[PDB]
Amino acid sequence: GLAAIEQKHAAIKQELAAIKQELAAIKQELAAIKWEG
Amino acid sequence: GLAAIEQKHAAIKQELAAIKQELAAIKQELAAIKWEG
Amino acid sequence: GLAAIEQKHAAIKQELAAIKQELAAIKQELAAIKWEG
Amino acid sequence: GLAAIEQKHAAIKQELAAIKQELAAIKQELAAIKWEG
Ligand SMILES: [Cu+2]
Repeated sequence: GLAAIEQKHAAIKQELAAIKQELAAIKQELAAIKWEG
Repeated sequence: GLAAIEQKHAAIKQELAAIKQELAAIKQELAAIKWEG
Repeated sequence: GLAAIEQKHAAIKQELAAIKQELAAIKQELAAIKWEG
Repeated sequence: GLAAIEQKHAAIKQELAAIKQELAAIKQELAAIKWEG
């Protein structure tokens, strides 16, 4: 019921936060590559 | 339940938007790398 | 309710599929940058 | 309940996993760029 839905929504949100963090890291790495190259 | 199916998905909506912004930022860096050849 | 849940889940899926597609485009652009250097 | 909600969020789980795979792929390209300087 609600509780199972709430768990899945929480798991989704966590995975999305992880994706955003990984993207922010990739962006910073590209800024580094831009300056060295 | 209605709250969760809209708000909670509310959290998911906001993380999706954050990811889309990061993707736009990454594309900006790639364009700048490609510009400098 | 049911079709409305299906609405938000379809909207999420579509945004996720768009994110995945832009990432696969980003991977290709990086692979080219790699093969240039 | 905790039966119908599964297939409900299955498409999203699969997209998340596909996104995570593309992130891994992007990081592979970034590591190879960094390797060659
Ligand atoms: Cu949901």
